[PDB]
Amino acid sequence: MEIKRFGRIREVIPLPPLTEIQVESYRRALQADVPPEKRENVGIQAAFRETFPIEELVLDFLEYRLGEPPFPQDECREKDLTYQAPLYARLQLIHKDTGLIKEDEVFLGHIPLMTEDGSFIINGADRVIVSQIHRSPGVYFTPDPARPGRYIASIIPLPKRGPWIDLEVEPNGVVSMKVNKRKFPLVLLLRVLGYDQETLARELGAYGELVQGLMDESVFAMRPEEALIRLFTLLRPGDPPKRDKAVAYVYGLIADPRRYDLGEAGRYKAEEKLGIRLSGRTLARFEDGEFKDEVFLPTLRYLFALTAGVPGHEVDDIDHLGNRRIRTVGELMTDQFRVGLARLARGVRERMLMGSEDSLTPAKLVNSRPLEAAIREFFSRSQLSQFKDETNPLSSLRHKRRISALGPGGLTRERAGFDVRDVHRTHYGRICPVETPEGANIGLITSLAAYARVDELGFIRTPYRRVVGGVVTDEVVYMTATEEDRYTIAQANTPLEGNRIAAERVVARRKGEPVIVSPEEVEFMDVSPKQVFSVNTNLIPFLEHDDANRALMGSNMQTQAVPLIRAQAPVVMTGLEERVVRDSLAALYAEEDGEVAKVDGNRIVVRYEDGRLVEYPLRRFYRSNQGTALDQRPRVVVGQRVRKGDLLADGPASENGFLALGQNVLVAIMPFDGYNFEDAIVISEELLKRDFYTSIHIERYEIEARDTKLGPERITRDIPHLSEAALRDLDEEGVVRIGAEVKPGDILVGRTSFKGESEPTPEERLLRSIFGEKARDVKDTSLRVPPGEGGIVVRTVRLRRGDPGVELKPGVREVVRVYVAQKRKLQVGDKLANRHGNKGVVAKILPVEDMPHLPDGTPVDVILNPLGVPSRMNLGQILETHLGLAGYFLGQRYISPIFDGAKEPEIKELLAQAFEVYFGKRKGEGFGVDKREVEVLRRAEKLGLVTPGKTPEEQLKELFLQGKVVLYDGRTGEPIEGPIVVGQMFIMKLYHMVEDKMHARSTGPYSLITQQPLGGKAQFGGQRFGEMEVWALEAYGAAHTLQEMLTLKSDDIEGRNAAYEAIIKGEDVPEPSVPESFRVLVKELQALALDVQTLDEKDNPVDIFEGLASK
Amino acid sequence: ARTIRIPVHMVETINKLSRTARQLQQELGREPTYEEIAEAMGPGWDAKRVEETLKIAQEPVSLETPIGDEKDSFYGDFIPDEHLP
DNA sequence: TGCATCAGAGCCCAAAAT
DNA sequence: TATAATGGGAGCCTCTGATGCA
Ligand SMILES: [Mg+2]
Repeated sequence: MEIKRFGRIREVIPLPPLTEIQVESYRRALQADVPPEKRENVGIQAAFRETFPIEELVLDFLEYRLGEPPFPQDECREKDLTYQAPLYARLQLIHKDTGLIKEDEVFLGHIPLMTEDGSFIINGADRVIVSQIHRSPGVYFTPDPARPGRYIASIIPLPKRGPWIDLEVEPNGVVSMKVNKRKFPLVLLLRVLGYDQETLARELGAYGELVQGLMDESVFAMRPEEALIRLFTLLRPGDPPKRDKAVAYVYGLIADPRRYDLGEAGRYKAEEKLGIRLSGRTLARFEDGEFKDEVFLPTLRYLFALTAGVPGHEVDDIDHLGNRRIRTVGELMTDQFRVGLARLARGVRERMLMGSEDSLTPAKLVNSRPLEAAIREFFSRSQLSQFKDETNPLSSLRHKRRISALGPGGLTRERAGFDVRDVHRTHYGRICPVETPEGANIGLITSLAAYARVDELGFIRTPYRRVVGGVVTDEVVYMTATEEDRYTIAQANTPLEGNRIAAERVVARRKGEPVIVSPEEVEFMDVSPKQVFSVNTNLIPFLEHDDANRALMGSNMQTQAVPLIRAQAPVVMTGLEERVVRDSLAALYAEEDGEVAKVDGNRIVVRYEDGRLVEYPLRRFYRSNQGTALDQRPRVVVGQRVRKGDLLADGPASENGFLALGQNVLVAIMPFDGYNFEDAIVISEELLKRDFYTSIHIERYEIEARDTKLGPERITRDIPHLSEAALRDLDEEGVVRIGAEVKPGDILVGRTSFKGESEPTPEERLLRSIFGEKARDVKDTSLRVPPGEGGIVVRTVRLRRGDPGVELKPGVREVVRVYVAQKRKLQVGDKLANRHGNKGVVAKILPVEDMPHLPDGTPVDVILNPLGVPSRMNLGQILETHLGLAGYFLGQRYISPIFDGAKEPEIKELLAQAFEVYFGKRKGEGFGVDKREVEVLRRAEKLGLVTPGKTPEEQLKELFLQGKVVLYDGRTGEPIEGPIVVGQMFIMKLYHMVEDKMHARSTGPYSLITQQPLGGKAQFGGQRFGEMEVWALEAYGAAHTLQEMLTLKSDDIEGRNAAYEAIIKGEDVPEPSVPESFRVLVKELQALALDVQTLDEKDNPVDIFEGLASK
Repeated sequence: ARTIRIPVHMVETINKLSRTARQLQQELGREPTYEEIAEAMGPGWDAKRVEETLKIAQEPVSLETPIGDEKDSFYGDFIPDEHLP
């Protein structure tokens, strides 16, 4: 079909690789493809160099290598394995006395490998490591909140790599240093570095009143040894001040690169702030037997200069993105790697004492368990390690680009106020101002902007075009926020003829402040409007017409869109939807130019230029983390000539290579009989008839058979007391057959368990005796379909013990997995949304004859209430509908870029050409204006919509240019009294579906200690009737309703039993008894040595334990 | 050290099995199977006994183990009570 | 007797937690 | 049951109330 694209802005560079923030970070961390001699000291390599040599015999690090993965990715997901590589290190043990050297390559366990798309496979499940924003290491000067004319100097290193130091000028006038919560006069620390009054007086004298607060006679009297011992006694009271002990502690606090690490970014920021050059990442050095200063004197000089008001000295904005940096996958993982390595080193030193001091190898010295555990802990249990969101391809791409201020080494949610959550001016071009969570995490979880990239230091940079004279170059410079602040940057839409700025006054930013400026003053210019927003936000057409609060929901909800069997790309696109599919890695493309040899549902064979025959297998109906079906479909035919980068297969949610999150439906904006009320949505049954909004879902079920002290669990078709009706669809072995339809209550995998030893009650003795049937030894433990679930069985995996290639966890004889698939039609309670933040649940499905319809007989698909628009201020959905109407009749789709889009005149032009197709056709077919069309026209000229005196055709065209048409009520045949807005809208079916959420319980499982119902649908849980619900019952004065909630419907054991028995017998429910959790409370207070006594009116004890707990 | 107390000699056997498995993983470049551990342990050891020994050596896990990234739920809250009718 | 400094006390609900 | 062995290690909010200093 035709695709007409609007907008004149030419973007000189394409979007960067969208997952590069993940992929490149990890590549740098492993340095796997670099030959060892060529490795830089970074990532894993830097961790080894930091941990070694291990001194005590001396064990030294030579080099590491990474092997190949024991199993490929597909296999790991199948077998619940982690995709990982064996890590080895060549280590040499040396005896410094003897000279003896034994060298060996020790196996350190495995390290997880990142897949092509930037994710991990950890125990079979796909995971994402979310980048973490935090304070850049460095030296900052912030204002002291208590004392206005004073400031605090904070020296910050990398996390866990050293203490923070705070410099303050106390009211008494002496300059104090705060380390690990202890304060002392800084003069003492200066003396340890070897500074003398002569050097300090001349250096800081320029600032009058402050230098005297630094002068302390007693400190200068003592030599560097006495000052160092004095400081150690101040910092570590009670620890004997052995001279070697003090040097060791202070060295570790200041000069040790192993215990103190400023960043590489920390070093640059300090050097840049204080105007010096650092020999390393430490605040000082240990050289020639003494300590030699690096940092302290320059920060002190700047600190005094700030207090005195010397020109050129500023306080630092700590939310500026120059002072805030990103810790990506490589850095986070390497940190945990460094931790595991330190633990392993502890074991080495401990092993270097015991055993024989003579015969020892590196293999005998190293226990790798601490390292394996540190890495295993990071990937499974870290907060930044998240279950991948792969609801649709855009979901995971977005997940990889998210930025969190939470996690280890970061903000808590209550401790995070407005400042961090704010959109800083420096977020421009770096962090999307739109895409952030609604609710408690707002401003804490953010998203990388589309053109943004994280530099080697960890700062987010954004591209700008150089502007020389009035000429805009094509050379793009990626800038940090700090460097961006130097220039005057014109907006990307400023008019150009050729490379020249064509306006007399241009719109630019200087340090974020908007200003009108001459082309002579323009140093750079934005690459595109796309650079201000995230990828999801960049997918919203007419975004300039939507209030940001709704665009937020629009961005976020594209993440929740379900892949549809009929999915289509929107008729109004933004031009990013092709790139998103390509970077997502869902779609399949041709490597080189070639011709297609074979095309199957399962595979595509391509013959390239090289002559080599390449076969691409297709992933068919695979279950994602969220259970949506990932399946690839061949888009080419046998004998087709393809070029390099031509589409071979569509992934999920893509149509011919374009991102397809939904369907294009015909919408009428109008109230409908209250089924539209308060965001509810009315849809036509035609949508189900033609399988729009239908999605495939797969659920995985699992069961283990294990050894017991009572005998084996067995997976079997022989299950006590079950009819052949019940076993019909089970195979010989007891597993449900592929292709069977399973419904709630149905057996998936049959299983028997040996009955726990019990004496049958005398009732069972008599019952067994009456019927003459031996009580079986085993019980029916079979796995069944839970309430509300079921579908068609598409797969079964069975793994026994003692069969080739498989070993289970101890005690487990066999494991069975049953994959059940369901084709889900859209239904009442399902949630729909568009890209502008319009969201609603389907409240009514009308038959086609009730649907409002056009004069030519076409019923609309969806009816959206206009009451949702004005308060929300998202008008983009309206413009999308208007342009969607033109495209419906012209048979075309559009690309309207964000902020450089189709404007109203152009949309009107298309609407005019469309009206010719919608109407001119009719006049030739021999039909004139309808009577009811005249009536609608009458009310319309009363509304000022049409010009009086024009022909009926002319007036209908005037309305059509306003995007309104005459609409017939399918119930009556009479028109809607006014012309109504109708058009094509792009609407998605979100992941929140009633089938998943509907739940009810009569009685069910109870908790161990409290005896209260369990929680959640998966546990067959009860609803929580919480503190606030109780208040409601209290305010109503419903005492008996409330008492039921508190006793018979919860933890009153005697009461709940009696209530059930009464209801099945038709009696009224009995009076409640004591709730079991009150008995727990009494006993818990007795465990605390408090005697809690229930008393009667005579103040005599009442026993709520009924004699059972008293001797 | 163990919530479920184990006889000192049995702890010795468990620890030997650990060292052995660690040797095998250090020479084999991957975790050993039950059978590989059984060879390394010598006569008297088959794969079944290695598994049974590992089963006996399993330590309990806390009922107060967190579920989720909020502090709001415990592992024990999801465990039904099979004792009371 | 009047005033800092610090220790300890709190910081929504339900759903879910793969 | 026996060479001698002799002092540890990690670390980063607001209001209210009691307590320890002018
Ligand atoms: Mg909660």
